[PDB]
Order: sequence, then C-alpha cells, then structure tokens
Amino acid sequence: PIETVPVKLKPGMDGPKVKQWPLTEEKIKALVEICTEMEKEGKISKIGPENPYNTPVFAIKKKDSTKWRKLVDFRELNKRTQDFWEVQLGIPHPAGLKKKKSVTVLDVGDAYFSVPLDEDFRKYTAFTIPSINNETPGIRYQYNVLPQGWKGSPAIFQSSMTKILEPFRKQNPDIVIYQYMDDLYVGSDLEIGQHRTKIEELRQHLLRWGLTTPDKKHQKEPPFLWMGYELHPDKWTVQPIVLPEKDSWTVNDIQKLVGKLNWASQIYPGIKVRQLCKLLRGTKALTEVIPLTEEAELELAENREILKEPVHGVYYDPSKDLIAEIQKQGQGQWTYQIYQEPFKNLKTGKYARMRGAHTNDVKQLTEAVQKITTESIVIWGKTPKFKLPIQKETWETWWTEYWQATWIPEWEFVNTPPLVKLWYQLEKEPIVGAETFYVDGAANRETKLGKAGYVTNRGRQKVVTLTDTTNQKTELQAIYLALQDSGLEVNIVTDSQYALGIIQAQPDQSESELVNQIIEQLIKKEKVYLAWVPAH
Amino acid sequence: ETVPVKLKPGMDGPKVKQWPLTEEKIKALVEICTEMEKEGKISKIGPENPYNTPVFAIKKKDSTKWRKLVDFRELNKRTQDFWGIPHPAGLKKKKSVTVLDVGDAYFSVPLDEDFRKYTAFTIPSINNETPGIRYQYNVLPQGWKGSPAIFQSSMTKILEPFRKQNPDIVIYQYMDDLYVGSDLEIGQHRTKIEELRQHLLRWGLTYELHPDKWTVQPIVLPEKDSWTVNDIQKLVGKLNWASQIYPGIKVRQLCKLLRGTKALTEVIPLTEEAELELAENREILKEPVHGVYYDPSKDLIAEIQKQGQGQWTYQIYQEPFKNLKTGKYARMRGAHTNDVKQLTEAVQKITTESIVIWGKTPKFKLPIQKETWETWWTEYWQATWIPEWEFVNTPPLVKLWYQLEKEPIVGAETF
Ligand SMILES: CC1=C(C(=O)Nc2ccc(Cl)c(C(=O)OC(C)C)c2)SCCO1
Repeated sequence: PIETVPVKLKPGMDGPKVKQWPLTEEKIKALVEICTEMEKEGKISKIGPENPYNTPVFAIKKKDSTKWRKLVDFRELNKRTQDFWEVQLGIPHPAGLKKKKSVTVLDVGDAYFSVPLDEDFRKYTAFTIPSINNETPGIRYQYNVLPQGWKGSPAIFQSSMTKILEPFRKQNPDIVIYQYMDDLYVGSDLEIGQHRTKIEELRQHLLRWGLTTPDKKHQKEPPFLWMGYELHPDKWTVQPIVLPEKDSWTVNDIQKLVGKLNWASQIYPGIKVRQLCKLLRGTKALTEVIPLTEEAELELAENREILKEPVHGVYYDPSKDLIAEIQKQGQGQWTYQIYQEPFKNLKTGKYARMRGAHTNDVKQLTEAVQKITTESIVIWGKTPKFKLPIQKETWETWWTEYWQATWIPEWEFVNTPPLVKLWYQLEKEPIVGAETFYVDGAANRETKLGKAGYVTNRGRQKVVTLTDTTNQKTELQAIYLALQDSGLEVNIVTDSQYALGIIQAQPDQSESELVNQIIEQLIKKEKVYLAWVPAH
Repeated sequence: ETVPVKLKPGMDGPKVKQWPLTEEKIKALVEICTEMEKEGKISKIGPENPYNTPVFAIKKKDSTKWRKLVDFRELNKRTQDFWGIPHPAGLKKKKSVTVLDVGDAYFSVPLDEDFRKYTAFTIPSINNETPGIRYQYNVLPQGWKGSPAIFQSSMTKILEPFRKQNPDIVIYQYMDDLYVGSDLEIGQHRTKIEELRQHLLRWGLTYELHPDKWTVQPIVLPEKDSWTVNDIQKLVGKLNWASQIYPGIKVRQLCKLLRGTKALTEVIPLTEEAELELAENREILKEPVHGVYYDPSKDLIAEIQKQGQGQWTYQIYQEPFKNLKTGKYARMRGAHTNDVKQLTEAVQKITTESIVIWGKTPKFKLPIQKETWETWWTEYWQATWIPEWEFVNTPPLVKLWYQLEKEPIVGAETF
C-alpha cells in the first residue's frame, strides 16, 4: 500500500517489442510454474491481446537448488525508460563510519517485488511464456511491481524505503540505518537488549508495509565484507589477500596480480610492482607465459611476507581531531595516513608517481594535500589538520612567489625525512662577477639538423651540430652546455620562450629528459641568473 | 498568479552534481531547507525528477546566520530570454554606491508549476551514509535570472515613491542585488539608503563603492641613473611585447645598444637617439589606446595575474589587447596566508565593478588550478551571483608588463 512513482518513456520512444526467444517444453513448464506463483503473490498479472509490447523471458538453473528459475531481459525497456536521478554511487567509506555497540543487517531481499509499479508504465513490462515449439499463443503477463533488472527499480526501491523509514528514524534519533541494495544496516549505542528489541520493532514496522524480512538461515553476522574490509562494530580489519604460488604466469596472471598488489599498496606499507610491471614489456598475447626473473620472483616473495601482516583499523569518533601525515616516498610519490590518536589509523593510502609535463615538489605536495582534503570532506565533512615534511619557511618562500595561486590548509611541520625543499632558486638579479653566456640554438625543423652554442663576455665559445633534433631542443641544449661549461655562478641569456617558462615556474621535474638535465645542472650551480630577451 | 516560463528551444534541465560540503554547511542547509519547506517555499521531490543543481552555504556578513546559495549558472543559461533594465550610464559617475540583497522578495511569488522540476537541488550526507535530501522550488528562486525579471513590475512599483522623493539618486537591480548611487556625502548618503531600506522593509526585505575614484592607470617605465645590459634587455622585451597594443612604440635604437657580448651587469651609455626613443614611448604609454568601445553583443572578459606579495592585476576586455579597464588588487587584511581567499575576493570585486559599469559579469581567466579553486572558493564567496570562469596558465610577459602599472605618489590619503 505504497504510493507509486510517476514513470515515463524517455523522450517519446515506444515500449520494447522484442520477440520471445524459443524455449523447450521443459524450460516452459518451469516458467509456467514460477509465473503462476508470482501471479498469485500479486507481483505480476496475466494480460491479453491488448498489448504490443514485449520482453524476452529466459529459464536458467542456479546452484542453490539447481531449481529452474527465470530471467527477463529488460535491456530494451531500460534503454527506453526515462532517466532518474543517480542512485547512491558514493558509498560510505569504513574510515568514515562511527563505532557502534551493535550493528545488524536486515535483508529486504525481494523487496524489489514488494514495491508497486506505476500502473501506467506496467504495459511496457509485458513478456511471454512460449508454447511447445511455437504452437498457438503462449502465456502473456506484465509486472505490477519493481522488476529485477529493470532500470527504475533501484532508485525507486531506495526512495520508497526512505519514506517508510522517515517515521521510525524521527522516533529514535539514536538509531542509524544504512541502505544499500536490499540491505538495511542498523547500528546503535543502546544496550543489546534495547537494540535487539528496536530491531524487532523496526522489522514489525516493515511488516506493516508488506516488507517481509529475514529467516534465521539467511541471517548475516559480523564482521561484514565491505570490499576489501572486514568490519566488526569495535573496529575494521583488512581482508587477508592471497597471492597464488605457481610455476606458470600468463600476462593476464601478471596484470590481475599487479592489480591486486596495487590495491594493497594503499593499505600495506612497502608493496612494489616495478619488476612485475617489467614483465609486461613487449607482450604478444594475454595467454602468453612470461617467466619471472630473479628480481621478479624476489619482490613477489617480499610481498607475500608483508601481506601476511594483520592490518587492523579504527572508526571515526567526532569528538577527536582528524590528522593527516604525509611522506614523499621518492620523487612524485606520496604516502599519507589519517589517524585521530597515534598509530590508530582510520585510512591510509598513497598517490601514484604523477608523470606530468613539468612541476616541482612543493606543487606536488600541494596537489597531494588537496586530493586528501577532498577525500576528507567526503569522508568526514572536515579537513584534517596537516603534518607536512616541509619547513614553513620553504612553504612561505615558494608559495609567496609562485605564478599560480595555491594554498595549504592549517598545517604543521613534522621532520620525517626525506623533507621536501627547493632544489635551487634562480637569482633575483644578474650576478656581478660571474661569467655571461649568450646562448643560441637553431635547427631546421624539416631536416632536423641543428647547431647550438654560446659566446661569453669572457671569450669562451662553442657550437655543436645536432642531427634528429628540433629547434626547441637546440635552444635548450645551448643552455645545457652553458651550465656545463660554466663555474658555480652563471648568467645566461636566451630568447627561448620556454626558458621564460622555466624562469617563472622553476620546475624541478619535467617530461623532457633534456630539461631534467638542465635542472640537474641548475641544482648544481651555486648561483644561476636566467634572463630572457626577445628573439631576432 | 504564475507566468508560464520555459526552456530555450531544445534545451533540457541541468543535471549538475552536488559537490561535497562541510558538516557545518550541511547542518545549516538542512535547517534552512526544513524551514522553507514548512513555509511552503520548497517541497521534497521524487526520483522521477532526474535534474539537479549544486547548492552551498555562505556567510551573511556580521552574522553567524548562514545564507543559502544555489548555483543557477546552468539553469540561467538554459532559461528562455525575456527579450532586465537598461544600464544607467550615470551610475559609474556617482561618488558612492551601496549594494543590497533584495533576493528575499522572490519567495512571495510562485514559480510556474511546469518549471519547478528544473529547480531540483540536493543536500549531501557525510560519507554518503544517507541519501541526498531532494527538493524543488515552488516559488521564485534566488540567483536565478528569471526571478528579478518576473519580479520587475512589483519591483519598480514599490520603488518609484523613493526614486521621486530622491531623483538625484540612481538605483540598479542585478540579480538579487540593488546598487544605489548618489552624490550625497557619506552620512546623508547612508541615512538616505537606510531610509530606502525602511521603505523596503514595509514589504519584506533586509558594500560601499566609489566609482568616480576608479582611475584609469598607465604604464610607467623605469628610470635610472645608469642602465645595465640586463636592465635594457628586460626593458626591450617588455616594450617589444607592448608593441602589440601601441604599434608606435620602438626599440630599434635600444637594440643597437645591445650589440655586443658583454657582461649583463656592465653599464651602457645612452645615445641621445635611444634616449629620444624612450621619451617617445613614455608619451605613447601616457594614455590608453584609441578606438576601444564596449560591445553589448559581445562577451565581457576578465583576466587576472598573480603578481605576488598579496598583489594581483586584471584587465577587462572583449578583444585581446583592447582593454576596457585595467587595475590592481591588494589582499584584504586577514587574507595574508591564503591565496584562494585573495583571489575569490578579487573576482568578486572585479565582478561588482563590471556590473556597476556595463551591467553584467565578465568571464574569468583564472591563474589557478581547477581543483584548487573548486575545493575552496565557496568558503570565501559572498556575492549572490556567481560569474563564469576558466582556469589558465599566465604568460610571463603579460604579468611583467602590467607589473609596470603606475601607483600613487603616497596613496589615497585617508588622513
Ligand atoms: C553502525 C552503523 C553505522 C556506522 O556509522 N558504523 C558502522 C560500523 C560497523 C559496521 Cl559493520 C557498519 C555497517 O553498517 O556496515 C556497512 C559498512 C555496510 C557501520 S551507519 C549505518 C548503521 O550502522
């Protein structure tokens, strides 16, 4: 006795009119059975000639009873049904959930078939039970409830539940109820009796709305499997992931493997797949067998060891601080872990080596910080205070002079090397004393032949011919050599627009090996003053 | 009654995702929403309504009271045209203007029933433990373009009485705002404004600008006792860029002084030929380029460059290099360690002026990353409206150039 939701077709399309797949007397007789039952449960209704629509029904036998079941292919109807608002695609994250005295899962199983269908739309869900090898008219029906597999069902079922629960929720604020699929997750801080009692009350409530609830056999018990996690109301634990030991590894095996590993990389500290990834180089087929190198076999062994460690975790307590600590795990990689109380982590994780075109550490730290911040706001609706491996002075000096706006929330320094710092700093003004290198590189973009060189105020000069180069490259190489052949302090002038970029950005990493080199040289100099001048 | 509003031919309603919000924020929005629902202004809605518009909470200055704000930017763009008021050019020539949020009156008017679905918005739950709290508007929504429009008749109506009582003052309505400009001195001004509010309060309603002070500022070239190889070098690059605006600018003579591979720090003696060339340039620069007029049928643009030390620069224009106005912005007391804040503050300040001058919002080119902006801009926003924006990479020269803008001798002496 629940209010139907108004459902419409697309844009003015038409209900599906796909023909009924031919089945056997056997498959038919089964569907005939199940459908008479459904007919009586009130879920479906026998119709007649007044309906041009149709969806193919199928007959499959599952494992649980090997008993003949049924399936209706709504694909077409779905592609013809109007759009609804996105169903919950953002699921809760264990680190964000709060600890409870108890938690119970109730199974509103075929509740899909409990909610009434918008009487109008019903004709579109019509299907047909075939006759023995296409004899006269097979049996015709239509759904009167939310069909398993139908597009609207999910969002609808969810809403329906939401109204029905509004009352109960309002009555007992101190009771939290999570909806997911056909599962209700109710937890509390009440005494188990009170709790179990309330569970019952809630159940009964459902019962009022025709919502049939569990049989002790199907009853799920804690902990709970929430994708990679085992959750006990007291705390969570990461499911023990297994790496199979074999003597034959296909590319698939290596990819899938690398995958699983990667996932663990977020939780378990120490994971590495470098040598594994290496095995993928030049692969010709998925079913291809690639023998593991010694190094491959090695890291695989080290990993098995780490993975046999029990990673246990803590839930969110709104009365305590949210803290986030980061580590620069090599260049371009960052590790973080959020805990309220030392060593008791809610969530941890690391962000991959973002191979970009050109940046620096501080920027990278920043981007990690933001990624984290965002996650936090979704998880706890609060940003964590930050503990960063960079001096506040480094921060101040970099940010206050960078061309692009950036910011790091309330943070604090924690000396946990390696610390991030500025690899160099181009001079503010030209250096008095130091030599000057008027550099220049020119290449024919079509013959890809070029030359690069310099002339200094001191007399030094040089040129280098290059084959299979580009003008950009030359200009840079000019600068490269300039740094190479210069002492600790260098004044270099150039008309390369890109160098102007380097003056403004002062990146300490780039997609270009060449640039990188220059950076290395830069970092090496005691002082460097870049000056740009218009070309020609 | 309700006037039949529609969507532009072939347009569908927005379906914009709700960005995650802060707890503080979600609490206030809920509070707010329940109230409005009770007041009948908004209703909870079903899943058969697939549209959506982002929402968020901002701070009503001087109060702890959080103000609800919706991002109608998409809806506005999808809403049919009503073929607003013509911009009173006189406004910009007023000694002091003040703004007022008159968006509150909209609730009073009902929204065409057939349009309400398109007003669909959502309240998110932390860790998405709860589904979103869906609602739709039953009345005139704030920040939507159609509102000030439908509300025009009534608006003008209630207004006249004051306008005639004080015809020396100009009133302009943009979205939920009202900007009042007069030539009265501060006190007599604000007293008269409050007199206006009282007037507005007997129905149900509720910044200190100074447009005439908005000086058009020039580019000042460096002057030195002696000039070095580098000094000149920088100078030449700047003017060479500068030539795209004033083609009369010339660096030939100077470029001859740059003949020779010498020490950057070495001093070069200026030839009279080069020296004249410089004065000729100073003369050109002394004034804004000719032939620049605002096109009402063209998108207004605003670019900004981070100058550092809390300083920034902007250029509103419609055609590259053809600037309608240029200016600078210094960070407001308190924003010392926050870039985003200073930025949002500026975007707002610029936008206000843009409205004040041409009666529309520019489209921003922001020297900031998308992710940085999106994650923290709302935290410091204060305007009822939200301008359009794009994120860019600042060309080093453009920055270098405008960094040359002239500043006061001492400043605006606030004795
Ligand atoms: C107990 C509780 C909530 C919670 O914050 N913690 C919490 C703690 C432990 C569990 Cl197992 C769950 C739970 O419902 O499992 C999810 C992961 C499927 C929730 S919100 C919904 C109601 O129940």
